[PDB]
Amino acid sequence: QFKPPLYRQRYQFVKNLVDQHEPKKVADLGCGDTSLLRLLKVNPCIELLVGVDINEDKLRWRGDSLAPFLGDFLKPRDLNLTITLYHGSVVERDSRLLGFDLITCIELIEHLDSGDLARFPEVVFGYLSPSMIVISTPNSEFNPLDHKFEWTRMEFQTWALYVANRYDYSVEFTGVGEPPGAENVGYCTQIGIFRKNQHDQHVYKAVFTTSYPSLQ
Ligand SMILES: Nc1ncnc2c1ncn2[C@@H]1O[C@H](CSCC[C@H](N)C(=O)O)[C@@H](O)[C@H]1O
Repeated sequence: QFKPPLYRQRYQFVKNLVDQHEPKKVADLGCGDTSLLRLLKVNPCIELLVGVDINEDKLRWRGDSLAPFLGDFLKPRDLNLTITLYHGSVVERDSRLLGFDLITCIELIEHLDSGDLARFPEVVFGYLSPSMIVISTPNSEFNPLDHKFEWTRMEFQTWALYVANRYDYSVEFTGVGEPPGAENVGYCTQIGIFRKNQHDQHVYKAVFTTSYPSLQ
């Protein structure tokens, strides 16, 4: 139904933001397969790539291939690249994720229960407070044409507009997935791109960390 798969369109949407803004530190919350990290590491602008996920099993053996290879030594990077996979939750605050340039929450909020969803903005926007946060979730108005909830365009936009004003951000709405008769349904995936206008807290469990060789 979608020429390139919808999950890949979501990944390419974030890659395009990365290409346009060149963030140095990037964290993907709910990274799952690590498929997004693998796409974003293509870009040489990133100096720190990070992944977080509650599911430790989903991260098993997926770190190994993110480490440098013999090619990366022979033809080296300009600056260091550190990659780190963490076993943790977005609801818990971890100081190693402060000062990031971009945080991505792709198809994650729908997996948060009411209680967890009430704490998510207090952490990602409130505590971490990166320069840019991207949250994507499905549009329930596309369904006629496990998730704890299925929000419409208004429901999401109203939650988003309250958060944007609370934690001092500006939110823009877009998406991926053409309808294509009946164009009024909107995109398949709703996207909100938020743009911003010292105790140690190590909660997460770093499952894998690697660093690349470099030379300027
Ligand atoms: N509280 C939480 N903290 C961190 N990760 C969470 C979480 N609740 C759910 N997740 C993770 O979020 C993911 C949802 S699906 C992963 C989506 C992925 N970015 C993609 O577009 O393919 C799962 O990997 C799940 O384990």
